[PDB]
Amino acid sequence: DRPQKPFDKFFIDYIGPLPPSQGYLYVLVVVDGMTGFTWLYPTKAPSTSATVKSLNVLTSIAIPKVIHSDQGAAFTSSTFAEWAKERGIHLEFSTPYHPQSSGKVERKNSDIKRLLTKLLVGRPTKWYDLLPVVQLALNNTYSPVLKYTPHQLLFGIDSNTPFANQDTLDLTREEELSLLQEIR
Amino acid sequence: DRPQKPFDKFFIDYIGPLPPSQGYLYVLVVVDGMTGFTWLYPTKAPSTSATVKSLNVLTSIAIPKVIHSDQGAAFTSSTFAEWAKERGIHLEFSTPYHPQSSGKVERKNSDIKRLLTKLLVGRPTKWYDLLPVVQLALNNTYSPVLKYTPHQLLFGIDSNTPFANQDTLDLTREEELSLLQEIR
Amino acid sequence: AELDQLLQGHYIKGYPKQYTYFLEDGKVKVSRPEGVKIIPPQSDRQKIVLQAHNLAHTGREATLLKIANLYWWPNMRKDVVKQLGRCQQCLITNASNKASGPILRPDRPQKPFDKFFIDYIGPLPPSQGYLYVLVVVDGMTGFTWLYPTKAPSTSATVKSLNVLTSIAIPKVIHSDQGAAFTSSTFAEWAKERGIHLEFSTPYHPQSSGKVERKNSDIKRLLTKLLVGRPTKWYDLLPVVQLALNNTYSPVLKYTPHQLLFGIDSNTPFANQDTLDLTREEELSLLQEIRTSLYHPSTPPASSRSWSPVVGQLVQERVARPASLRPRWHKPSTVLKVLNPRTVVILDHLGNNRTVSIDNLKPTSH
Amino acid sequence: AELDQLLQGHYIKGYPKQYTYFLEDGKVKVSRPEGVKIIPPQSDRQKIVLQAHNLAHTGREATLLKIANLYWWPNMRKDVVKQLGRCQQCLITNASNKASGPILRPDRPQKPFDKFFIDYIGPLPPSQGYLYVLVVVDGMTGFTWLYPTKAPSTSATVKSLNVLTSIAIPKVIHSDQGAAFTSSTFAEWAKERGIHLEFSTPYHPQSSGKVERKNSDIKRLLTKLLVGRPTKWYDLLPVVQLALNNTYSPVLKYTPHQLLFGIDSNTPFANQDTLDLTREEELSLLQEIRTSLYHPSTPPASSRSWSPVVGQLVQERVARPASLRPRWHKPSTVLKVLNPRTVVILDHLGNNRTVSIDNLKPTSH
DNA sequence: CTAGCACGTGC
DNA sequence: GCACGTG
DNA sequence: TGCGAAATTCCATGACA
DNA sequence: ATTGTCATGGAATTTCGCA
DNA sequence: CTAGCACGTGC
DNA sequence: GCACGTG
DNA sequence: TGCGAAATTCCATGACA
DNA sequence: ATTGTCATGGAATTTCGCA
Ligand SMILES: [Mg+2]
Ligand SMILES: [Mg+2]
Ligand SMILES: [Mg+2]
Ligand SMILES: [Mg+2]
Ligand SMILES: [Zn+2]
Ligand SMILES: [Zn+2]
Repeated sequence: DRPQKPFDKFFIDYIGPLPPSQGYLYVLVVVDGMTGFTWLYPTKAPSTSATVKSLNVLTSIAIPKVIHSDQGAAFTSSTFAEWAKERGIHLEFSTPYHPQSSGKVERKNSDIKRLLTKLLVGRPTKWYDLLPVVQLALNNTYSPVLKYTPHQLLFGIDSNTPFANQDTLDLTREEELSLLQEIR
Repeated sequence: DRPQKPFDKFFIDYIGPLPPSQGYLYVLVVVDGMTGFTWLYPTKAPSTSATVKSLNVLTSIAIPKVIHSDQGAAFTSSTFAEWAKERGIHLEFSTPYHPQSSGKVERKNSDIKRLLTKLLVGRPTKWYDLLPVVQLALNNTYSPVLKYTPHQLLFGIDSNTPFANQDTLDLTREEELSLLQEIR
Repeated sequence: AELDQLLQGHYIKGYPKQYTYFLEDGKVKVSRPEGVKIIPPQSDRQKIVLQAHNLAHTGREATLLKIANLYWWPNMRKDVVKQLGRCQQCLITNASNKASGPILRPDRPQKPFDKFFIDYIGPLPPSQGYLYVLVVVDGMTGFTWLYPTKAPSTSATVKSLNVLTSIAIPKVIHSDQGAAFTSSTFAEWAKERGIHLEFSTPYHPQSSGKVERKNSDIKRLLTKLLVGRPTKWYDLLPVVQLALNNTYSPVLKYTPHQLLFGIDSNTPFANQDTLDLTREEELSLLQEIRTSLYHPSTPPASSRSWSPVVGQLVQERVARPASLRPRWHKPSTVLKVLNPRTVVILDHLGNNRTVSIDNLKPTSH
Repeated sequence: AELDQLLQGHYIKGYPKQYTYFLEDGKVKVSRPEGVKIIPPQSDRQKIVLQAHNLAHTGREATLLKIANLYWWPNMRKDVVKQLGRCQQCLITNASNKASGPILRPDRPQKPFDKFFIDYIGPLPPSQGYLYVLVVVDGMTGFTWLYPTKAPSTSATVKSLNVLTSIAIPKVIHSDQGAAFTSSTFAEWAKERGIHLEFSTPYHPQSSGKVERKNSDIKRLLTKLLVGRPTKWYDLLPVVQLALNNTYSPVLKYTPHQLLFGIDSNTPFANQDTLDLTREEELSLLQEIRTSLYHPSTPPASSRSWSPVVGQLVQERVARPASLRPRWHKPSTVLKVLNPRTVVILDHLGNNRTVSIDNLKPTSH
């Protein structure tokens, strides 16, 4: 009955393995439920350690009341449970094989996978240096349901980097073929 | 017709050679004419250099209008003359073989030679460390003609080291004999 | 020569008539209530004042008192200060006796991310191989990010800021003229991102007051947390960052976190006044909070201060003078007055230089 | 437990009656004009204040504002300052916000040679093998003797002073607690001569103000004289000594030479007012001059200063704190109050120690 | 930005 | 490498 | 519409350099 | 072309609970 | 008591 | 020799 | 018993640490 | 058991030469 707020819920998940970029292989995805704000941390493994290393950074900024994830091994470990308990964070798991978040979080997360894959095309190995730009883009693009960007909802101001261009996010013809060759 | 003042005239002279004391052989005697105040500097030679070294110290304190001396070689040199001229000091020489100063300066200078010789008796080689005490003694003992000490006349105050004891200044019997042996 | 008139009994402007001016020992002399003094001919006075001043390079009165021992003439001090004004050694060695004007208190940035203030702390005791901390303070909120580095380099600053600017890009970053921040490498990194670099006047940490003051708090917390324990701070940085970002500023009645996000996160003693409002209602409440913040005002000037004027002769303090060397450069001219505390000078090396008035004295005489 | 009375509707001192105190989620709660707050049982409050304070070791208001987010109870701040008073880390790390009292201005010594002030300057640039200068200032006159040394040792001090004390012996020699002056060797040298040694409170150069201030003049002259010339000062010492001893102090209207001897020697611009007086007439004129010298008075206190009281809890500033370490020792007690600016404390190592109040803060709370 | 040097003193 | 400007 | 005390605000001080 | 800042704790002032 | 370190920049 | 207290 | 200007005194400021 | 100081130069005030 209370209106949703930032820091109410962080939706976390791993993406990968990706092609190696400066020795990194995975992306940890953190999405704030209320605002759609996304943090992306690169890791070497979908492990409790990497998760803890990265989230220890994020939680120096802000601590969520709740973290939500799939039943991934990194998030179901005892170590991760004790980590969360120490910081007063409640852990929440979706039942196995039935991932669930919200329309907003399903849509941002879809955007992420698609945005990552589009830039990963010519640059299979240079994705590390691009994580800042990705994150800025996602966070400065206008929601369908509400009129505001995530940035707007989190900070209560315009951004100094407004992504005026919505682009295609779909693959072009030349991109599709040079991406098909990536395997062969 | 103007009354005599401190710094009007310094009477300088050498005493020695003495027995070597920490490599020193002579005493340069500086007596202020008006006050009887005595400075004594040890030197290695009755030379213009030594005279200049020592007087460069004294003249950082006070500069005499006039310096007076016998026709000693150290004081008649060109170098010493230029030294004096640079500092605006007039040089004054007694005619040769006729030394002359004043009753007061003749009497202090007599005191010095006698005081030095009394302490030089048991200590022919330790006289260097004693020069401070000698100087303090001479400067804190009451004049016959006037009631004041040199210290008193120079600074306008009592000293913190009043030499209440006038001593003998003459030699004792044991002193006379151990001084006669000094040669043999 | 022009003194002949006096001995005869004629009058000249400057010499009072009721005085008797006679001749002795080749010199013109006057009887004065302080005694009899020599009057030198005008052609000899400039050198007399020079001789007197040079004995110990004394200022006005201490120079006048020497000259007055032997001489009198009309307007002695006018001649004296003329000398003082031309003694290169006094001008570049003497202290100022004029205080700087009152400090400015620049407007708080309007929005978060408008202006960042940055600085390096250290060296610190080596901790897990690390020696320095990059402190980034957001002007409006005070929200602060701490990054541990192995050196105060551009390269470590870039790496650190790439992480930070993943959240948001600032309009401006202000720093001191640290080599790390003035490199063309950092110039390009900032240009590429549309960030304008703004720099403090040199030798003037006041100008990074926002971050410097934050350094104080960081160190004070670290210190306390390390009492009776070896000084290994690397693992404590995140704790301190978070702690300070959530600490109330009694004067504001808000934490930099609260000023950044408009709501506490899940930290101890989280404020929950707004639990019943929608985020929208919360954000507009935040908007009013940000605009209604207390802004301090410049203090009253001191009784004897100076404010710089275009064209004024002025001297920059020698940054780092060697032992027994002057503390001031030669006089320079004020080219532009940026505000009552900042100035452009054509400096001693012949370049336009922006300087704080605290690093200046007005040339005297 | 004692909160049961409230829920029932009974009254207890400290809890205003016009408020409604209900129960929710196991906790006793009150409706307040700032919102609804939790009232903890007295037995839980001491730990709540501890938790809130410890997040960033905040003082009164910044601690209160955290607690106030979730809780209310009567006299919250009384409990808060109780905590602040018992936090060892805040007490030994926090700065004072109380200024020292007004400085004393001790009587000028009456006579020359009553009190000498001594100090070492250096290291200086090596000049003819020499690195330091022993500065000896006579309190009454200001007359100053400069001795060049190769080290700030006792041995060089003794040698230097044997030369000086050939002229005259002082009653007292005052110095800082430099190793050269606190050695038992120097203790004996002084005893043998009937000179009493008097020492500044530690880390308080103010207390050697007479000689320190003279160091300023020495350096300033040396500097000027060495402009555009390599910094070889050894040969200039005698020049500077003599120069400064004959320099007028505008406030006094006399030179330290004049105050020492009552007459100029043969230096440039020698004063000759007394040429007609006998020495006796001159000496009594000197006597009146010495007694009639200007004596400055203590300034007005600052609006928020402290003066120490016997029995007061007080903290000595840590002389030379390591990086990230506290700047204050644990609280100590004022044993004796020597004057309103000097105090004896039983120090942190369990010894009687004489200290300046500038190196103290009053323990707070 | 803070480090180091100097001396005398006491295991 | 090395001297300078700024922290 | 007034009193005592608690709560709040004021603000000099010092340390970041 | 750039510019001091703010936590701290006694003290001064205001607010509040109760008549 | 003052020295030194650090970086980036320009012969 | 080495650690400390003061400049 | 007054005016203008020069002479003197006043005193905040900074550097010795 | 010990304690700030004083040169400096604009500004404020006083003194002085002349009516
Ligand atoms: Mg997954
Ligand atoms: Mg002879
Ligand atoms: Mg810096
Ligand atoms: Mg000292
Ligand atoms: Zn000069
Ligand atoms: Zn604490």
